[PDB]
Amino acid sequence: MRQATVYIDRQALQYNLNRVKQLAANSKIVSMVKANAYGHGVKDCLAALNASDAFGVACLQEGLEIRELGFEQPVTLIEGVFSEDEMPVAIEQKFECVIHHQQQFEWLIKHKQAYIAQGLKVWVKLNSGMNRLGFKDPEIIEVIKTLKSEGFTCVLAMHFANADVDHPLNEQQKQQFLHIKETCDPILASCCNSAAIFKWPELNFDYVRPGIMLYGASPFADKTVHDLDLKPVMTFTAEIIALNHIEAGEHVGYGSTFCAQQAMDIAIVSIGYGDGYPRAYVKQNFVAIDGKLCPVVGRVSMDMIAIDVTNTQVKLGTQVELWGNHRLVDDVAEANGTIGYELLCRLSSRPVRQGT
Amino acid sequence: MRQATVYIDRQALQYNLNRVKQLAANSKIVSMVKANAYGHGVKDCLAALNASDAFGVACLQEGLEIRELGFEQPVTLIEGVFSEDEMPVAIEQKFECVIHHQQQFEWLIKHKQAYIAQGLKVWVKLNSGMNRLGFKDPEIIEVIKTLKSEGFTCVLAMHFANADVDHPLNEQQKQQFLHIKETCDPILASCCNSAAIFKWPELNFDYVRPGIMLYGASPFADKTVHDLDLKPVMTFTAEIIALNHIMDIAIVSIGYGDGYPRAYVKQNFVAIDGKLCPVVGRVSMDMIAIDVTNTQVKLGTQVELWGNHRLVDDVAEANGTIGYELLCRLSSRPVRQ
Repeated sequence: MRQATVYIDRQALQYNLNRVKQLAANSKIVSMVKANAYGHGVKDCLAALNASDAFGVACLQEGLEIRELGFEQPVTLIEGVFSEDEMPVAIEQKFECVIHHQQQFEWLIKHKQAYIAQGLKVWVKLNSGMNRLGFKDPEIIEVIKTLKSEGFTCVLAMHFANADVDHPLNEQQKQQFLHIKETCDPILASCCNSAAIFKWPELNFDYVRPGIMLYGASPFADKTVHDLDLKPVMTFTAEIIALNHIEAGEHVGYGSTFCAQQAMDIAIVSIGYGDGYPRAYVKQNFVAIDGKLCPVVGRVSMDMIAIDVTNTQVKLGTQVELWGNHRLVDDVAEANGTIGYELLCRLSSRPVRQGT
Repeated sequence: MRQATVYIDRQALQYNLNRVKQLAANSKIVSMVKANAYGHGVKDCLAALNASDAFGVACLQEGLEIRELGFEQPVTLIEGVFSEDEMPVAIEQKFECVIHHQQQFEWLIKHKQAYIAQGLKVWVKLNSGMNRLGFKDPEIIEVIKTLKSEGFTCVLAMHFANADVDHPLNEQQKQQFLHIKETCDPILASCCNSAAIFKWPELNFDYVRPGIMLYGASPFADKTVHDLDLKPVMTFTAEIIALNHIMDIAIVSIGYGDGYPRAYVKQNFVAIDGKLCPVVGRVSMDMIAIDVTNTQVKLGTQVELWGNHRLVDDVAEANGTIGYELLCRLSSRPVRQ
């Protein structure tokens, strides 16, 4: 059979979760497992992340998947509910809801007795500048005041727009968050994503929300996972399916975008964009084979790529790493003009998934 | 429930398959349905493409899926088999194999009695300068003349590297192909992909192999599906989940976690009720933002990410790639209607 495989290392997941604990020692952890655990597979990741205090998801359906798999941890719906009829289900399954706008506020008050009797906190989202989701200052203060007076236990929640770099909007957001915290204390609070866990332990408060770092990929353009002491969780592999010796001046692939400047050995590998390996590169990309790095040559097709193996001993069937511990997913991303998060999330169903 | 939806228009599939019949009037059609029908879902495309003479796939698993869905059309494994132990299954399921290198030729000869007795053609792939898979000239002639001698029925097969453009390697590939066919005649022949179907009817021969055109996306960077008279098959949608007055901004329930592409080289757009609206700021994992200043919307309004009104090739061009890739790299999260 064609070999295209996605391996998920459970020990690395445990290790990176433990890194969160080391960096945010006095906070509960909301492990962000949305988008099928950032493409790593919930079935394969939840057990490894079972020491989490909570799991964070993008929608009710992701939360129902967690429950169906047998997991009883608190789950936070990080965008809240999209329709009122989700409220009874959320309450029954013990899913705490983010609220970010008036509509959800009205639905929550409507279901307040059952929601409160289930012991569920409400996460009240601040828009401090991103202008995506949330209540603005000062409206958020009245919302919180009202929820408290209605009998709710609240969590003040914000997300940083640019925690991954040095940016002036980070200070505007920190100060907006502390103003609201001060104004609404006593209150639980949560604002650290992976980047903020590394940079701002003073903002840990009661709950941190790591995502990308759990998966052993970097929240920072200028730091490797080795710099951060994280372990890559996913290895994405395929195999050599053809070998070809070509002469100077011969082209390779669709588009004939690559011309051989000397004679060379080419291997064809059984992966392409139909597996979720990215097509369009803005700098040279490499794969990892036999302890070496080999350049990807010419265009990536739906089902196949070509690599220059002139300098590397290979055979038919030789295993080729597209990313993992030897070719880092964030280096592949950078060559593709994007970020690791996206590569991890846009794999197709064609590769076989294997837990390790 | 969060709304993110993939719709597949069966009538559009049928229309486009008919465009193939119009442009390649006398050939059998191998509909290319690799990669889960270029992302469209084999369950929802094989029926619509049932009039296809054959289906083409990337691997044995994809062909097994076709049979599991109840389809008995001939299937061509377009890269052949990857391990020898695939051969008894290919034979049993009546999958024709490409052979492109010596290893596969050896495994085929080893299973000749059963393969021939099953009535299965062998598609012998020529490498004429694309430099991906294939036997070279003159080595391919030997392979073919041996297979004929063993009683196999052959198809001479080739793929164009640059059929989408004007390019001299197209002529080199053509002339090599014709030379090999002449030497090995009479012989069944196949070389046209979507671009080739549009451009070179003289090279249709016995089997044409439409892929992208079936789905109503363009094989040509410089031509729209309207120019080509193809109907978009996939509509990809989500809904407005929040509205903010800053401009009026709508937040939409799609992101790169759904397969909506993140990184753009120029301004992208969505369509709402047929009207283009700009995407603003960055695409996150679960959400995008759109400028609705000129456009009357509500919470819950359905937003077209691509389909008939925002063309997938336009989105792809803004993302620095081609439609094929976008169709292929959707996540499991959106509901397939």
